[PDB]
Amino acid sequence: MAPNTTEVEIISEGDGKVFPKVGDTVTIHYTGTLENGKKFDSSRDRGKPFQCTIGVGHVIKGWDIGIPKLSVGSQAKLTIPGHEAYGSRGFPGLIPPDATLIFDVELLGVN
Amino acid sequence: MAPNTTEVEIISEGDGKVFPKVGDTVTIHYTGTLENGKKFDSSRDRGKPFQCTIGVGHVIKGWDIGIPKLSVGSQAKLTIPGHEAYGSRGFPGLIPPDATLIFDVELLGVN
Repeated sequence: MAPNTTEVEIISEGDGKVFPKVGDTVTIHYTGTLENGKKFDSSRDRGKPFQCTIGVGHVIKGWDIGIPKLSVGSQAKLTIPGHEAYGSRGFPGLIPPDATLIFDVELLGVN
Repeated sequence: MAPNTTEVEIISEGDGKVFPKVGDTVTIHYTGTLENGKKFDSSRDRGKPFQCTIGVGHVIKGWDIGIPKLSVGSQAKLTIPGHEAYGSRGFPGLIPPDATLIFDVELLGVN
């Protein structure tokens, strides 16, 4: 029983003032795991926040949905169902078909 | 200058008799690299052929295009442009946006 759509749970509150909007560059730290807790990717392990354009389909749909809910400084958990992640394709070797993904994300900057 | 669409180059010929069709299960070995030769995934490293349904969007588009050209026993190189692979999303940590992917594939079985 995956979610119907991406769930956002803010763990630690950010500044409450600066939120991403469509087309912004976000600088974020993330760790992504499967429902069984197996990690498949983490910017924290690379020692370097990830940077991407939000809201324009340059990241998985669940990120486009959830990351704009965060203010800068927020830490949140995103629970993303398969159809807003990698779907039936998954990612061979790492992510099974139709996998719900769990992302622990920290928003460090908006441009 | 990526290809306009997926290129297939058969390196070693298969049996010339058994080809995948839409909806079949293919059992394949693959190694996938970026244009710079950096490997990002390989079933050969897992010691176990990959199995998937072909022609129904359960794998990247370039595989749906190219794998049905192979007969069982064939070894081929697929050169897949970004828009038939992971597109501008890529796969964070492994595959950059708009990346052309190179797959060395061996078709071991069709069901």
